[PDB]
Amino acid sequence: FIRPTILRDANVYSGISSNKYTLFRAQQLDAVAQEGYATSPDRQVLPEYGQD
Amino acid sequence: QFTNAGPGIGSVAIAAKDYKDNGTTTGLAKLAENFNGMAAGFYQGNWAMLVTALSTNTKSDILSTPSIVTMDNKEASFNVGQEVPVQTTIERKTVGTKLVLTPQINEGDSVLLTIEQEVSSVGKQATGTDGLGPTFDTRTVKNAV
Amino acid sequence: QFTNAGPGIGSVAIAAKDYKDNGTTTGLAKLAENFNGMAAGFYQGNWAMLVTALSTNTKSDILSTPSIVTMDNKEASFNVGQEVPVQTTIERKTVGTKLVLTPQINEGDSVLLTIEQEVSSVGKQATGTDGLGPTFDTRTVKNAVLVKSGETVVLGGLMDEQTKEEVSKVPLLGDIPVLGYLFRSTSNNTSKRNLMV
Amino acid sequence: LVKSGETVVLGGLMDEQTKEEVSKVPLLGDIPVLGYLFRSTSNNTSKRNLMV
Amino acid sequence: KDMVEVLKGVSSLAISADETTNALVIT
Repeated sequence: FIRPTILRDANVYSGISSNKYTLFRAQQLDAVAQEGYATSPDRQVLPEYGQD
Repeated sequence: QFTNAGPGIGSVAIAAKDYKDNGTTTGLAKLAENFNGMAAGFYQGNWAMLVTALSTNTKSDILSTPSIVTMDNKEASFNVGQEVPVQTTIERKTVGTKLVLTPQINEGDSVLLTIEQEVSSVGKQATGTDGLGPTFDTRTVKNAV
Repeated sequence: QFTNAGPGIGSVAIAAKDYKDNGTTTGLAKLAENFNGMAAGFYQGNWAMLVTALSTNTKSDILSTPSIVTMDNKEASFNVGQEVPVQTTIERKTVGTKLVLTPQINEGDSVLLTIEQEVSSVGKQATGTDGLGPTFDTRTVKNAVLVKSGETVVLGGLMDEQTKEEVSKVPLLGDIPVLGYLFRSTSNNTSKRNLMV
Repeated sequence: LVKSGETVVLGGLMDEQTKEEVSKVPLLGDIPVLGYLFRSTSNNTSKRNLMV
Repeated sequence: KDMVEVLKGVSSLAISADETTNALVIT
């Protein structure tokens, strides 16, 4: 399956990138809350959008 | 005696008679190497009986979603896979999850996508071939949609 | 007797009977070389029983951020990786964290970035190949993208999920919904890779 | 292109790697504390911050 | 790029196609 998605201007391309940036960030923060539970390992997380 | 079965009563009996008085185990240990199932022997007086059974039943699920953002009418490449040598003196081939796509935009909505993609693999990095170079399991589709 | 299992009762029994009266250990020590799990034997009268179990479960996280400052419309190169020989007589290939980028600036904010990048590796510097030269694990993406001067964006990515399931069971008995797990030797595997550039 | 006095960034690579492995016994290895007696864990981590 | 060749026949009038914006410039 192929699902194209067209970005006509920049503002649509932040939101599209921000939801993958955050869904990836939110996935790292989910993996921390299991590694935190297990103790003695580190998964390190991407900051928030635009904070570097 | 039959063959569809894992092993033949021949190798088994000979091995058991060769394993007597602290004998060898190479012969018999080589038969029983790949065997898989329930081999159940039974002696009722003089008739010997050997019952063989295994059901192999398997399951695999694969799902790859390699996305990419390109300018219209430029071909993007996207690879996540690897360069392995192939004979022809050798050569490098990029086999992994590949998406090569040159999108083209209808003024309004609908994208024309020229796709050449495949999911390919060198089987096992520690396995050979009946041929001469490496082999590849590929799932490919090149089309415009 | 089954195979999905680490080792076969055959090699084990033969080895134990070959290890008697101060025998060899080569044969048996070679079986038990890669084995991983809980092999639990039990004798109740005459029926011998061997239970095999291991779950391998794995985790890896990688994050590379190779930045570079270039003049517009000049291609920068940036490499942090290495030159290894490949056959073709040999040849030098730069495989490591590479960013090759030729930026181009919209008068105002948004950068057109022509990117050719990859994270590639020669597996192990002390490991061979089923082929002939060295091999490379690469993660590559070559595209032009146009992004606003402040904004962090997706170039591409691959989210890959694999699940292989195997059973070696006894036909009728292996299918008893609970007891049946005593006849079956199951081998399951799963993986996940979520890569975002 | 840099000012005649100023020290600047040419480029750089900040690379972070974390491999986690366990060889555990299926059910027993997952007991949140006792389970570490069944599991043989091998963890690895690395960091390289290169600035030119 | 493909259309340029097609139209070149009709002309054969001066054509080029810009690979980037995928536009045809005829005069």
